[PDB]
Amino acid sequence: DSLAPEDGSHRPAAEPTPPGAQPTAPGSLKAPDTRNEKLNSLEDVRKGSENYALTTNQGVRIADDQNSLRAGSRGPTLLEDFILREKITHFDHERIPERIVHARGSAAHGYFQPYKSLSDITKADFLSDPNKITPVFVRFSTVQGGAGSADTVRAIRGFATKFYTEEGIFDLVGNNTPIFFIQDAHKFPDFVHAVKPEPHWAIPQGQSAHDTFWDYVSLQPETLHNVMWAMSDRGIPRSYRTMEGFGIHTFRLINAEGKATFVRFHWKPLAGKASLVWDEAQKLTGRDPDFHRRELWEAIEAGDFPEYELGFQLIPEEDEFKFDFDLLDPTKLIPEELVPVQRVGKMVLNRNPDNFFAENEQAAFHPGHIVPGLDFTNDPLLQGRLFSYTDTQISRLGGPNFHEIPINRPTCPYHNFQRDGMHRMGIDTNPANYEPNSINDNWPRETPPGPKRGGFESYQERVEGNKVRERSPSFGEYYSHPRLFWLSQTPFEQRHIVDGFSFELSKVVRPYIRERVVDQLAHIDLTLAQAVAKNLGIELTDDQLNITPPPDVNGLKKDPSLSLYAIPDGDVKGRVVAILLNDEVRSADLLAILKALKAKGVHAKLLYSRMGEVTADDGTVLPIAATFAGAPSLTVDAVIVPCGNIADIADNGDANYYLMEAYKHLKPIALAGDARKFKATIKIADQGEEGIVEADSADGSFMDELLTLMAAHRVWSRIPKIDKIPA
Amino acid sequence: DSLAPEDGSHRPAAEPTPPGAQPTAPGSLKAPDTRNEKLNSLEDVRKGSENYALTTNQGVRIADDQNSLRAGSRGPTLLEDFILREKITHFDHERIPERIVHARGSAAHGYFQPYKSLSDITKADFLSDPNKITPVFVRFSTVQGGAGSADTVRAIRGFATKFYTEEGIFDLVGNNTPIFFIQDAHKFPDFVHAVKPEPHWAIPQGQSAHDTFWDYVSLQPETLHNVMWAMSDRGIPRSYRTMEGFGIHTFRLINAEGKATFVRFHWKPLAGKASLVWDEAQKLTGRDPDFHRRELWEAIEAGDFPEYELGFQLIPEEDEFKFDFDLLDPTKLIPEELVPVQRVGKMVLNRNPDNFFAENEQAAFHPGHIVPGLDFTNDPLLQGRLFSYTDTQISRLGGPNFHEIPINRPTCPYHNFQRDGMHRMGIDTNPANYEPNSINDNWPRETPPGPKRGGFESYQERVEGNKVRERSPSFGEYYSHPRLFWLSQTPFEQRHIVDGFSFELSKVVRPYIRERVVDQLAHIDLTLAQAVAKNLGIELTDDQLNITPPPDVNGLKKDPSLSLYAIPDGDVKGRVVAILLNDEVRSADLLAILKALKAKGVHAKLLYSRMGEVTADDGTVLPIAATFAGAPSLTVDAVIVPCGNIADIADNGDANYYLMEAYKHLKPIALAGDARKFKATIKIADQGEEGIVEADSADGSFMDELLTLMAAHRVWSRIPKIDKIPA
Ligand code: HEM
Ligand code: HEM
Repeated sequence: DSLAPEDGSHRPAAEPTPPGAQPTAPGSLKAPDTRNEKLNSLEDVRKGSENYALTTNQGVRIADDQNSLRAGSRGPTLLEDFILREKITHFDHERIPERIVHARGSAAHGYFQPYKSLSDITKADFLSDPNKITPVFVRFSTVQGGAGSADTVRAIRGFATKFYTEEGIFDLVGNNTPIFFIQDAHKFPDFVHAVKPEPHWAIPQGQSAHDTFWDYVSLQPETLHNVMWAMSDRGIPRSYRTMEGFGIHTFRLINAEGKATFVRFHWKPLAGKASLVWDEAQKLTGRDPDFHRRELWEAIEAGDFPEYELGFQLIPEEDEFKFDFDLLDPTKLIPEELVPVQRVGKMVLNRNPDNFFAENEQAAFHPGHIVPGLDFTNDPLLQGRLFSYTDTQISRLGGPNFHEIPINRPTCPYHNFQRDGMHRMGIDTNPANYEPNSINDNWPRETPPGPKRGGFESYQERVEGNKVRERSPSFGEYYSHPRLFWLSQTPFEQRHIVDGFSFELSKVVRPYIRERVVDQLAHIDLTLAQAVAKNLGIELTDDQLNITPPPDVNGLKKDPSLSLYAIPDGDVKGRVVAILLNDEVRSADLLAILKALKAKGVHAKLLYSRMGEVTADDGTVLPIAATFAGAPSLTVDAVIVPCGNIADIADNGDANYYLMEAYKHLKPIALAGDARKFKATIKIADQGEEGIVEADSADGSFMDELLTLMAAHRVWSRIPKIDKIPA
Repeated sequence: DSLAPEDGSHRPAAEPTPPGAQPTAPGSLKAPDTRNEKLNSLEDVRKGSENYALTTNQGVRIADDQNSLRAGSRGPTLLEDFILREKITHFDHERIPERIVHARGSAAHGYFQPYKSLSDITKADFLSDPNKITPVFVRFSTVQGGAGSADTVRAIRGFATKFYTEEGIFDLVGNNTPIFFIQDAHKFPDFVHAVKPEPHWAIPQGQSAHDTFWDYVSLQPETLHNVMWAMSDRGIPRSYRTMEGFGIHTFRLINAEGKATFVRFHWKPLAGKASLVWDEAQKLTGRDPDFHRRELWEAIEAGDFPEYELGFQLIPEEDEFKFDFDLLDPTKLIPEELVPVQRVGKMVLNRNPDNFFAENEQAAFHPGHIVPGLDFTNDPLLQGRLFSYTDTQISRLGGPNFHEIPINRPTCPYHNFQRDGMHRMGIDTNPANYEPNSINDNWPRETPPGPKRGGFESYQERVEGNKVRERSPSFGEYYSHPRLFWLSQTPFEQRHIVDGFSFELSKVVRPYIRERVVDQLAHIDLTLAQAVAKNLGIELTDDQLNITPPPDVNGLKKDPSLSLYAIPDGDVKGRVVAILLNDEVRSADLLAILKALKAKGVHAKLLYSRMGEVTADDGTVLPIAATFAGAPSLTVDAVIVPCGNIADIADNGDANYYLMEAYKHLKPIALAGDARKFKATIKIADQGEEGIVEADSADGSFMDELLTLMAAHRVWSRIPKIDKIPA
């Protein structure tokens, strides 16, 4: 019609902009100049809209898209309206089956680059040269919930990366914890069914806080290690950018000389590790179920590209049996204290998709999609995975041609004798559809293995034993890893774990299941067990109190790399601050606050009791981002309150409650001049308290003190103080 | 191994039990004796489990379900493991496409029966005899969210009823507001795209509080009427039990003489009308996303069967053109003050399904599934709905044999000449698959229309007009119904409509969209318009302040049946109270509480700061349902604090906050003896305040106050008092 505003305000700028500054938009409109090979190769399917006639799928233009065709303007709809029928028909068939697991996820385009050639240890083309850039598509996710469940639930997160190499797609389909729950793939449906919503009533969505999960866990002690990790703050990450990623399984690197090295893949978050606290995460699933998704998208639109360092734990073939645990057991981790992570490369995510359904929804990642230079191992969990991803995608994606769906296509050439199938796009001209053939001179042809561009040959591992359905006795050890994890945690981390098991176990209706988990915890650590028992009104028996603790892991009593916070890796860029306005802000405070934040790449959100504008003491007009209720403290990392007419919000329940929720969830809080009248709301001494920045104005050290607090993430020392506080 | 507790406490008692008294279960195990003809007919596919051997789907017994088959215990998985491949295959193919709209839904079985024969106005066999029961299957849903989205979001609610009649399936597919947002089916996809997650980033889930929704609404004022209902407390019902249901369109009733009568369908909730408040509801999507689901399932397990009265608005054919709105326009309601709802029958939902997926997820409802005695009209929304339910179902349910899926099958005879199709169950023995045929003597045969048991014949409506794509000029009025709704609401209802609009519009990033919506509100009612503008920081212009209000609706200045609360309809049975224990409960207080609660059918949930048990003063051991934080005030209708050792909880942060939250959400609170010391936490009154029950002990009087309050649902008079509270 010509419905946009004449000021062109309906359209976000094609330049990096801070979160909330502009309406968010499709990747290619938001950042047209951010390219990569894969992004360029999708131009054949991108479709514009501006200046084009509205049409049917057959290209016939539509005159009236507001009405069905009827016999009289008040008459019956006619079957002949083919415009209405194609339109409703496409609408009626929009949905596809969501992923069996990892239905909820958020994705983005990016690129990867190795620091140096790894040719000595792997002939994988994407790792052979530091100037070799490989496009990537990454999808982060939760395990249990459907596609419409919440982001900040407690859960293990999925971390899958599609590498569009020159010698094939390589998918690294990992999680954000270094182990999995089960050992053998045959039990996946059992474990997954136990964690998913119970079969009679489909409750609860996106949560393990229910009977079947803990029932399973309590009868399968192999699960404890990963359960420890999910029960910790690892299970509620601050963002997909602030968690670690792992392949979990031991795989093989094969070099040109044919030598196999055992490898465990890792991703290190260059923004560091940071997690929410439980009450915040649970509230955030309600106030904004799309928090991670939104944050990922906005970090990319703001230029805060999520960056990760690919790392490798490398173990020589000769050291296979040198640990107390089996290298092929997925419920066991390789302590970095024993086997360090070697820095391999950097992955940068710098552009959102155009259409979520087309790119994110249909992305198909598979762990068996490896390339020459990599190989598998006999890890029994991995072994079954190679069966499952290929299988599930014939029904999710409607057929065997899911590789022709734009996001999934190789950027490298692909030729073979495979034909037909639903949705076939490629029109093969080869006179032959079989080999060996003479009619096309046998093309395309097999290709011998070699140092570069050769065919895929599996490493000749010796295989020996009888056909058996048997767990390896080396896998029958379930408690030392959980114990190692436990002892590597800070005290406040240990308390949060205790609190996760406690909350969780309290949602289990059948008491005996709770007791059974407590007994299992007593096999790991008595202090953990007791603390959780106590929260559940359970007493340990004299026998539980004497269970002998599991042995150290290869002599290790703790590995600080297992903690989120024991070793400071804080990084403020991309974090966000809430600024609580009033109707006459000391503009001097605001300029100081704002400039200091921007200097460190920390965003702000101007908040108030209504939308619109307020005018500072000097006449500066301040645009309001959202209300105290509309953009709660759960969505920010810190809260700053500038002086002015504090009496304007001093008695505002929402303004006060904002501070209480923020204080409760250990976020740094800064009160300027009269804003200190809010000290009484959170019971802050006259003298002060670590974690609360206060001054007569937002000058001098005020923002630096506040920014040092943001660097340590949360004010852990405040925990005991929050114990009470009614919020 | 891994067996049941010795004490049989793993399995629920098969009798009515209050919410949380026992683990919930499949309905046929929870209520084996609850039967109806449809329930019974599902018996061919019910599958037990106890005492049976674990097998593949081919019936082969499985010996070891813990392991894959491998060449040695540390070896690779073999391809010949068929047990493992069927098991994982089934698992990989579990998911089917969710419903395009209404993916989130909760269902149950029950029965329907007319109060009296309606044979004078319809020949429909299910309404012809008061002692003729019709088995039903009902599903309640939200519109926008995915199948894993949250229940208590702001949304219209779907209310679909599947009637298994002796003359065919009749599905009455309605919503909880008497109108829909749009006029013509052609605009369905446009509207549902505008409300669903935005296409580039697939945000936000289950919410209309985003730019596309308000943009669409601002450009199409026909939506305003249903938008009014959505922003009022009708958009957040307290349960599926406490909402109304409506078929929206005008359909027809055809009697045996052939007289057509215009009919609008209604359901009256016999538990009364009641809704949450926004903050409660939004917070509840985080604390318990499956709250309506759970509540329905528990009410049914408890014997608090959801009951609805089917009612009819009847308009003689000669009154078609007598209102000042077109009867065929679905953005218009028929005010009860003009055409009264006639009581027709009662529907009781008395049993949950066995398997959610099989029964709820595959259920297929269609507004075109009518039977003889009913018929359509030219409503242009309805007309397009006839095309779509049928079409979507072929992909959603994988083929044209969706009527053979157990929950969807008719209980009456079905015989025709349609053959084949994917997953065909029915093995047809008829020699003929066409008619007319001589080889089977033309069976099955056509049956003439007639008063009872006759074939379907459409009412012979006269059709006169040109083939046009045109909106009837009479559907061109968009403001007087919205105003009628506005003016018929209580003051606190009006405020909640204002706040809903203010909250939602504050989440619209592009400010001109806010503005255009406010301008549309100014066409409806200037008081309303200014209340929203004020909250958005917007100033109406002179022009806007001079928009003439729309006319009354046939002289109606207000209609009290449009409001949830003007006419009191309180019913406390099936509600639930939180009882905050301390560690030395005064058993006499508790005794009295429970007794009074029991006499009115109100359930209790005993809460404490830890799980397990507390012992009252007389040695009674009180098992704890959940902790203060574990089951927040959001989940209960009122709070009772008995005396005893109040010092145990007086300083508990979660206990104080429990009360503050409940207070803020206008729920009745009862404090006894030393519990009255919590009056300071909810910082108000000392002589007391309407809505806070208090006494030296919980007596008969004390409980009568509380039950009276609960019978009014919320403490509306406390509204002015909650916005200073920091909660
Ligand atoms: C170390 C253990 C595992 C890890 C780290 C893992 C990781 C993941 C991730 C990250 C995704 C989501 C991919 C996306 O974003 O599209 C996924 C999906 C999936 N996983 Fe795994 N998984 C593991 C074990 C298994 C096992 C044992 C099986 C079954 C044998 C399995 C079957 C599946 C299937 C069927 C999907 C859906 C994939 C699709 O539809 O494309 N996973 N897994
Ligand atoms: C007054 C207007 C409408 C009402 C009251 C309404 C109501 C409903 C309800 C309650 C459901 C959920 C059924 C269930 O629980 O399985 C549903 C589903 C659906 N609706 Fe409507 N709807 C309306 C308008 C429309 C229109 C105009 C269309 C398309 C022209 C449409 C297309 C659909 C589809 C495709 C489904 C999914 C059914 C399935 O997958 O089985 N609806 N509708």
